[PDB]
Amino acid sequence: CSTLDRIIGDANKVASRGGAITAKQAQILRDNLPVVQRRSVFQNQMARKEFVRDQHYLMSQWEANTGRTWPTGATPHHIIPLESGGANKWWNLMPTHGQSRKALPPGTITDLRL
Amino acid sequence: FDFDSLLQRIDSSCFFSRMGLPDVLDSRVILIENVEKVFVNPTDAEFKGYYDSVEWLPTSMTQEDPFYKVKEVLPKELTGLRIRVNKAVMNATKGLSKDKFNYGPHDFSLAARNGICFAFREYVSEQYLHLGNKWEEVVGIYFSGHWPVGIAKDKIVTI
Repeated sequence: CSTLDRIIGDANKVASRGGAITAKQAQILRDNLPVVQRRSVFQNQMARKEFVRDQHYLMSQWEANTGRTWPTGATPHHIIPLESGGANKWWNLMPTHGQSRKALPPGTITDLRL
Repeated sequence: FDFDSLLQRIDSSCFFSRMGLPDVLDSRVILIENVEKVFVNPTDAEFKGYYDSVEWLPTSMTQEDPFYKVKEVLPKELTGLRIRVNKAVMNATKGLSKDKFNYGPHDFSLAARNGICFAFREYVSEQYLHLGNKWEEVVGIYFSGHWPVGIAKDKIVTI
């Protein structure tokens, strides 16, 4: 299993009913976001603001692209976290019910398909 | 402070060329062998107990100066010098080997290139405004061919 496969597997265990990551969504994730770039604190704060600003558009696109209604009262979860370099894109959202090492320095690039 | 002397020093430098060689630096330096042993699989023997205490030096333009929390508007001259030292360090860091910066799925080459440009921009601010010598110490390690990655009390963690 790749890093991406394990993140997708873990995320699906906590997916809202009728909200699972689909085959299509998983392939788009693999294609659009195979390598991620660690964000600074400031870049993470701006990425969160961008999400608050775009999340209604991004939930409509989730509905239109997977052919499903957004599960009732579910919060949108980033599959690849923003802080890790996740995207504010419908294919990086999944609806949800609600150790030792220092974090990598900002600018670190990680290939998820290994 | 001689800015042109700094540009010719940057001009004739060999940045990152001595990464993982066991050279004598300041007694304040903790030398770790490679990116793996700093960032992916650290051990507190190689960190000499200080791992708990370490903060990575800035590796992005959006990060804060750990040494001086200068809120002041910079003189226009200084803005001009910072752009020129940045371009100087960008030209002295073309085509670095990726092998010494890569472990497994992790590529540290952008972090390192951002980090050295950050250190030189802040060094110029430091020397121009007479703020101290914290960045002078970090830049000395760069000039010796190493990568200072981290501050842990009065220690500098380096590859």
